[PDB]
Amino acid sequence: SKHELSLVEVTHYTDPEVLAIVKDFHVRGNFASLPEFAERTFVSAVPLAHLEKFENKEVLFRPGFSSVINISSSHNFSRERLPSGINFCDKNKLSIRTIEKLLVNAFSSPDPGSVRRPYPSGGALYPIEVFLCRLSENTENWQAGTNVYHYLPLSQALEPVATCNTQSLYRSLSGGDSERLGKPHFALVYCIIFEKALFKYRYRGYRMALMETGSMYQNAVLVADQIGLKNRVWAGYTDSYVAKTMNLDQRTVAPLIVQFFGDVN
Amino acid sequence: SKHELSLVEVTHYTDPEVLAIVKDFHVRGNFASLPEFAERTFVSAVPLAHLEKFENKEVLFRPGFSSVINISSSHNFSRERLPSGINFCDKNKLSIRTIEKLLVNAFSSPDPGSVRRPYPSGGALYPIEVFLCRLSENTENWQAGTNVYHYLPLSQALEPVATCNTQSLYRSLSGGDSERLGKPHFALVYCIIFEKALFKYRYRGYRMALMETGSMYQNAVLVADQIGLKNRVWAGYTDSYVAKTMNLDQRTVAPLIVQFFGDVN
Amino acid sequence: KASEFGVVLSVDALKLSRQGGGSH
Amino acid sequence: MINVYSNLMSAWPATMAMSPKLNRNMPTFSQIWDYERITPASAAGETLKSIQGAIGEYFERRHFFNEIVTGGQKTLYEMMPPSAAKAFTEAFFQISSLTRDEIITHKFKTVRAFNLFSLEQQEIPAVIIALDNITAADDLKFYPDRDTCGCSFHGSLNDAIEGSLCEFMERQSLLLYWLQGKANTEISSEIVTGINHIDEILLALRSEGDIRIFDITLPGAPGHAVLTLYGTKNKISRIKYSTGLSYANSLKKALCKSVVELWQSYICLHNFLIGGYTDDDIIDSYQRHFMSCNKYESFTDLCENTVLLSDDVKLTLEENITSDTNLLNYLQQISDNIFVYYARERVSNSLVWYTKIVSPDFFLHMNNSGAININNKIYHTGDGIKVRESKMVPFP
Amino acid sequence: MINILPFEIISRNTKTLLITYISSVDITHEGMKKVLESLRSKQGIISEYLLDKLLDESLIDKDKGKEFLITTGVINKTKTSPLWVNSVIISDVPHLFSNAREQWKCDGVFVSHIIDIKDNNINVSDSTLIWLHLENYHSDIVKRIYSKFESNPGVAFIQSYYLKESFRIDGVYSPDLGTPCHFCHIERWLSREEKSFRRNEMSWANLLQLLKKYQMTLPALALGESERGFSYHLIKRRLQELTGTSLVKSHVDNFMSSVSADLITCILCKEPVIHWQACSCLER
Amino acid sequence: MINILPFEIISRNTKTLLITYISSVDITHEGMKKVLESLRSKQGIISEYLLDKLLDESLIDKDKGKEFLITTGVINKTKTSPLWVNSVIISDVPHLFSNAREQWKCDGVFVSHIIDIKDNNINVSDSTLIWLHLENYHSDIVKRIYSKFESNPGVAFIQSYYLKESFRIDGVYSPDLGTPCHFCHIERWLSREEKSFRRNEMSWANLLQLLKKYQMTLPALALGESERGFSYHLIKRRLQELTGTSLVKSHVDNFMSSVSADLITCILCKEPVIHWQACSCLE
Amino acid sequence: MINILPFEIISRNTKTLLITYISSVDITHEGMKKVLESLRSKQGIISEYLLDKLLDESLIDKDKGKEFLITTGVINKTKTSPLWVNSVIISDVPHLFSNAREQWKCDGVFVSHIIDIKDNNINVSDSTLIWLHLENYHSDIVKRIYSKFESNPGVAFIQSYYLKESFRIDGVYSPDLGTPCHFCHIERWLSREEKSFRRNEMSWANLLQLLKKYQMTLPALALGESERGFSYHLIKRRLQELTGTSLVKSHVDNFMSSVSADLITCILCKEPVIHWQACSCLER
Ligand SMILES: Cc1cc2nc3c(=O)[nH]c(=O)nc-3n(C[C@H](O)[C@H](O)[C@H](O)COP(=O)(O)O)c2cc1C
Ligand SMILES: Cc1cc2nc3c(=O)[nH]c(=O)nc-3n(C[C@H](O)[C@H](O)[C@H](O)COP(=O)(O)O)c2cc1C
Ligand SMILES: [Cl-]
Ligand SMILES: [Cl-]
Ligand SMILES: [Cl-]
Ligand SMILES: [Zn+2]
Ligand SMILES: [Zn+2]
Ligand SMILES: [Zn+2]
Repeated sequence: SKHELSLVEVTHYTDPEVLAIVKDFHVRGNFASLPEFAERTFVSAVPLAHLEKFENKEVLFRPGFSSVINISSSHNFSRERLPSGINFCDKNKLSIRTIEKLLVNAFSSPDPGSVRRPYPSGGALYPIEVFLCRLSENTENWQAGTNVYHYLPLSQALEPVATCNTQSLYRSLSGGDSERLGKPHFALVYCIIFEKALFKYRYRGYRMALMETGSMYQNAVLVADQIGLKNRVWAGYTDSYVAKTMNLDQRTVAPLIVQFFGDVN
Repeated sequence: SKHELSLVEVTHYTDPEVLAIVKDFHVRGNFASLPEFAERTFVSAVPLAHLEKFENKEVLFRPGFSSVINISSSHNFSRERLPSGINFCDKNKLSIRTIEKLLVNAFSSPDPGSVRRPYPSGGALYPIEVFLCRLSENTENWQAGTNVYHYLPLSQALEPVATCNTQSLYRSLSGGDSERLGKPHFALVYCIIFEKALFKYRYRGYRMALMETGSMYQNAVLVADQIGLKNRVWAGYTDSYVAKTMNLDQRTVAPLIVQFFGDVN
Repeated sequence: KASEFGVVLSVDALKLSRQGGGSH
Repeated sequence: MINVYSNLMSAWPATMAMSPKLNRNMPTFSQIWDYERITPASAAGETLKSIQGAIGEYFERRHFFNEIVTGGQKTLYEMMPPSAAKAFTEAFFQISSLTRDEIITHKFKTVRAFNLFSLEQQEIPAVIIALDNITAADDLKFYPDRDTCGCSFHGSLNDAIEGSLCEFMERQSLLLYWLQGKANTEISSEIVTGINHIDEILLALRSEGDIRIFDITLPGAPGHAVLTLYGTKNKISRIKYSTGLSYANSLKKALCKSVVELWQSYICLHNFLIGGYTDDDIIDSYQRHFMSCNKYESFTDLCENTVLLSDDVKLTLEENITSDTNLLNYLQQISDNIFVYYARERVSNSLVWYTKIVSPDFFLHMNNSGAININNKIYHTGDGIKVRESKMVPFP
Repeated sequence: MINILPFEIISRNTKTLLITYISSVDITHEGMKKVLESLRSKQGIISEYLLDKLLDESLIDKDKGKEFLITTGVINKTKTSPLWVNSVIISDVPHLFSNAREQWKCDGVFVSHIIDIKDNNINVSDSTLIWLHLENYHSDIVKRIYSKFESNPGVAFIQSYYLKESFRIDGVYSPDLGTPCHFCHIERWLSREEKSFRRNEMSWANLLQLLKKYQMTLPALALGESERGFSYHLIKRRLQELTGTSLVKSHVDNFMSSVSADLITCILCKEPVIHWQACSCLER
Repeated sequence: MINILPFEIISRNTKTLLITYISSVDITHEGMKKVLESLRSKQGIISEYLLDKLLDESLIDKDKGKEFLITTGVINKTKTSPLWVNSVIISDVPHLFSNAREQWKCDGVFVSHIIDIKDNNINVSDSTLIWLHLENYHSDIVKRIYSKFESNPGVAFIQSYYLKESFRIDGVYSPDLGTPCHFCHIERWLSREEKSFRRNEMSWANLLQLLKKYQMTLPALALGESERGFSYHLIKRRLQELTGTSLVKSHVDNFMSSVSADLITCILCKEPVIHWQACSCLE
Repeated sequence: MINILPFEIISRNTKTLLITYISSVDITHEGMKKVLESLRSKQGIISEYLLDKLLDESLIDKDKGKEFLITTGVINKTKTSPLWVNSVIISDVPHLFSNAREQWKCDGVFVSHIIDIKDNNINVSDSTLIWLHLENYHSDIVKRIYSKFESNPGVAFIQSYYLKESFRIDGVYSPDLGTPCHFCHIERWLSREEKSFRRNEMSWANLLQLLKKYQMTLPALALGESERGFSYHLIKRRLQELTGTSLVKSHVDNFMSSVSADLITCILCKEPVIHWQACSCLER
């Protein structure tokens, strides 16, 4: 708000060829992931029986060869990342305080006068926007009836986005695999504003924006672990349906990734 | 090595249409960034005089409007991320111990028997590879004459990659802006293996891989700050020249982003 | 395969496996 | 890469792929999988050669294993000139327990051939050429052990014959070396080639274990058959032993191809072993035997029983006065009875060619643990190391 | 729900063979032969009560009989409630579909009505997929259909039409799901057809044209019976993918996307289209 | 003009062996050695005038020389103008094509007759492409048609039939041009199943061989009107591609390609067809 | 280094006007008029010593004179040591370039030699950009040039040739920089030209063709003088971008990329090509 930028200024520099070619590509990775499409679609091009041989492996620069410089584990001073949560359970109330703790620590400076964030960004352009989705009636709320907000990392404030009900957001965000997912308290949705990602650096800016998205959810992972939340980054959703449910304009902004948060019991 | 996966297994599931379309797109974001091209090329589509209005801002869901739910800074328990380093100075010796501390903490479990990493990954496929580039003769070394290694996050070991000299890597990685960069001790180079990113999830896997790259450099940022290193994520490099210098095969693997590390004095 | 109703002559194994949303 | 998939009812095989690799200086590996119609066909080297080699390896193996139809049925003396028929009779008399009378009155299934030197048209026994058990089912009592020695595939007859000649030389050289332990020379194990992908392999092998490079070319023969051997004691290494072999006119060329052959065998077995694949996935008894030879004692046994004709280890790869001589003249002086089986098929406005060079005056196949013509124009029982005579060479 | 898959059951002398997409079986049981013949004459879906009765009549254990029929590829059992409860085909050539409602039941496709575009008072139920197929394209026809039915709860549309030498099937337009409409598609194709080597369709020449009332027809080749028959099969199969008996699963990244067919080469191209910048379908 | 076919000559001392796609011939005339040597390096095309010059120079009677070259498969004499005047469709479902001859005029496709495979006494004119379309496949039906018409001047064949979920269109088989036949594909495919290093006990070859033993056809699986309309159009467009074609204006890969269509996905797969050395079409 | 930019300096009666790409000036100083006329007759680069002398002769302060000449767009001062110290053009039509070495100096382009492809013992220096332009394409010609010069320290290549109705300029092939070669380009275009609606070029039809010796010519339209003149300008401008007086800067993401021109419409398409999977340029 004190830090507001109008997208009218950004579009002044947009190359329309770049923008079209990037969107055309991006949409290739969108999913139609719905419970009703379960038996007539698939996700994995690898059969489930052969997946295990591909998971948690190392590809080598010199395959067949074992000559390596071993490094000691004694230099590791970190805690082990918690396993990603699955069949979340919302039996407990979750306070807005807990959700506020996540947001400010993941995405904002402790100094509210500062404009520097805990993740870097190409050109300091910060093209990725964070939306909060309230998914359980056992999740405490700020504004009654409002279940989508937009987190303003510099102002350190939530902007009201949508008054869609809790079951519609959950259905859109959880795609076809909602029974395995269970019932999370809330989600973060990380969204690219195409023209903000493209205006300065052109195609390379898209790459920078997607990478930035990963820096952001990673901070959320680490913060989540320290405050007692389980989480799971999640790609099993219908992109356009999530967008529509959140009242996003798909010509300007698209959901790159969802991240679920809650308890596991 | 105990966790080795052959790319022959991966290619068994490759859709060649997907692979071609993804590469065709990816290359659109490659740069030709060299000191010798400085006066006949440009990077920023926005004039330097107008950049400041785009930097460190907030785009709003409801532009023109100020109705927000403010969150308190008192919930922030974090340290402020250090400004990204620039004109790095390599006057001091930097130990392999410091570099080992970075690697294991950023990318590996403290438990060397574990196959779980401190960042998540779609399908647990971990398609992004981390290469170490030694850039100063004041940086201590493991194997004399070897300046590119490949970090094996599960084995917790460095695999020798290239015996190119320190000035060739520096020139390739620093592009046209090397005088402003100064002299870092080392770099990490994060690299997508296309077929590993694509084989299971198709186009969406590329998106997942680029996001994963950001989760990884972010862990490196945070670890770097705690162990007294300055760093800067860096996109100003000639992709193909970096690849060639590191002896990477551009048909299989490409550098997504470089990250410089060192001191600032 | 083997049943009281007949003897299986042939199988399209790729299609049978499908009858080259995590992890496994 | 490539990744061409065919319907099971297609003429073409299930899959063709060029494997990705991180390292631009490692050879490219290409592979065709085709269920268990044949075992997977692969080639390694420069990219295009790897792709061409895999395609050709596939055509070759498919032809000899799955596709031969015999041309008729004749006794040996109807089938060819009398001194050729006599040489076959003496080969087959060692192979089975059957009598000379039984051998000469038996009507063998026939395939087309010509004499390597005179180009005279004839037929030879189909039972030596076809690797399935149906084509010459009734002849297998005479010749039960078959293999692909001397087989080749190419887009010209000349190239196919040359491919077959090279392999013939490789295999006849290997067996003679195997039986006697005699090599002509040893190439320095620290040899630098100047060729990026060759030196890359050599450097990785020398750091994982040790190598020995021997010129094992048939004595008096032109060209160079280079045998590369590898072994390690290193506990965590899956491959304890490997080998590669190649014959060319150029010594450098033979050495380079030999190195790449070793890498190809090394990696295929390595990948089988880290895949966790089972013994039931192995359908080829030469592959099964080679797999059981993956131990360090294969390496020491070869090296400690190798006798060099020259003690001076070669630091460089120049040819000599013998390299240059005529290979056909050299072979004809040993035997007139060298035949080229051939077949051909139109592909667009071209012909592709399948060939196998066969001689009953040389080893008819490479398994001396089986039923083999041990006494021939290059070897007789008792010349070599006795245990080797009944034991198959550790080579795939 | 039990779906009867494609198969034949043939006999000559004392020999009977079952052949499906999955397997072939030398059938040696008269009971199962009768059962298989009965399933062969039925169209698409069969009540499990009827299957059980058929099995009982031929004195065959129901679980063993069912297990056989499923594993061999004669039938399968689907559990999922689908998105559109029903399909309708609206067309300027309704005669072309005059046997489609009956025929396509064998492919598990439920089309309740073939509707002539000429009709006033065209009505459609909730959660219905509307397929609009036009030989004689006019954009006003599509606009009229959207105007009537966009607000129907759970509705979706597919549009099919001809452009140059191609048959075009748009991706699924679902307001609920936020997917691109017909106009988002036809603009993608009309710009790609301009011989100006640019993805970006926008110039002052295009801006001045957007001042006029948006309306248009499309150039295309004359259709013969073979082109129509080819089109008829593509429509059936596409509807089958979406709402009928699934024979081959589509990946989630292409399932709702457009399908274009060149009528000369018979080559298909499946492609997801973006929302056209100047379209307001996502504003509605 | 003259198409020069692929061949090889191998020479050793004064001995020369000629191998074509159908022959192996000892060449002991120096003249014919020089005729063959020259044609080898001529890249496929040669005019009547040049061949006659080459023959006259090598002291070889022009007629006996050309007859040898044609018979042994060194050359063929294909037309500049279209190879096939007209087409005929022979089918077990001729009623499917009851309007095809009229309809397809406007696509430039000329089909003179639709013929029931059940007819006794099928005649076909010279220089006519024979399209054999079968809903119920048996290899003797192809065998019969081939035996009846192989010797018709200028004849060619193409076959279409159903293999499980696929509709397959074979390449064009032309005795005059020496292109592969139906069996070059299917018998070779069966051979590969029969002679598999490890036989798949559930091979589709078991079905096809058991249908032979039991004297049954392989039925197309549950074809409806839409599958037939789809097939009808593929047939129309393939015929269109084969109309107007010669070796002058067209290219041998137009004949030596098969088209397979998955009837579910509607996806076409165009694949090369090659000769099988073992096939009886080569005798 | 001082580069003289495009401008005119015109006079009639007592009026003199300077017109550049940047500005126009009513010139009221006889000294600067003379200076401007002198710069106008020179070709491309001028030694700062000569500029200073020219200014002194017309009694003009050197800093004020230089400041004027730079800000108005008459000259500029460049500081960068460029990548290729020199260019050569190798061609089957060397006559077409017979005045190019002299003319193109005014655009700041240094071409040391025009070389006929027919010549034996073609030699090239270190850090030289080799432009290979062929009207009569054969892949053996390109292979020969690579075989001779790939190992030259600091070398790079551009290839230009005709395909159908297009003039093609490959991206810059630089072994040092790891960029795609000619064969990576021509395979991209030959596959795009196949009317099989697929990006993926690979099928068994292509695999069997790769068994034969890689060699080929390309179909294209007959060239007239206008096509050649158009091609000549595109070559000049491309060389100018890379090694000459930069007038318009290229973005770093397209600078080394291919440029294709349709000779009918005169539309240009700049496109980065990937390494072709079956090419071994990056293995060398
Ligand atoms: C993907 C990415 C690429 C970047 N590339 C560059 C670069 O090429 N040059 C540079 O000076 N800084 C680069 N940065 C650093 C940003 O300019 C920096 O994060 C931003 O200006 C904010 O400053 P801070 O990191 O010091 O807070 C990059 C950051 C990211 C996330
Ligand atoms: C970009 C991204 C997308 C993901 N999408 C999903 C998903 O759709 N469903 C799911 O169950 N897990 C998803 N995951 C979680 C991974 O499956 C998980 O990180 C991996 O299996 C390792 O398990 P861990 O996180 O518990 O160590 C995703 C992770 C990432 C980084
Ligand atoms: Cl050689
Ligand atoms: Cl109405
Ligand atoms: Cl030369
Ligand atoms: Zn729209
Ligand atoms: Zn045949
Ligand atoms: Zn290349």
